[PDB]
Amino acid sequence: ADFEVHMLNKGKDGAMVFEPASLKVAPGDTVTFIPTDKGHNVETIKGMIPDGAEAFKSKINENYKVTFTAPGVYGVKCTPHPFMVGVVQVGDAPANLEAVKGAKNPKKAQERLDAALAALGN
Ligand SMILES: [Cl-]
Ligand SMILES: [Cu+2]
Repeated sequence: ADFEVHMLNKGKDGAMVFEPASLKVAPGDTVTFIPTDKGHNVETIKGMIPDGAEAFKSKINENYKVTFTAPGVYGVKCTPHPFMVGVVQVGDAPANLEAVKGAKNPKKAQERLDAALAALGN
């Protein structure tokens, strides 16, 4: 299956956001990150992806597609916007949950990550 995540200045969930900011996918599914507004990108957060997964980074304004196969949670961020974060999860019972959950990001960013993990049923 293929999914889209849009990058927005303001969305359903607030300002500088990925929409949706949480997505549960099956191994082999893809996500394309699509700028709806100018000035955003996506990159994996250091330490916040599964073993077996590769880090990634897009260019500002780039439509950027990633295939997710390794099970677990994937923390993503937009480089210029400190609170603009999200989580993609592959499968159930992610093994690296604490890499995201126990992290020490700015409160607004961390709340967004934590709410994403909670919405994913963790
Ligand atoms: Cl593009
Ligand atoms: Cu952004």
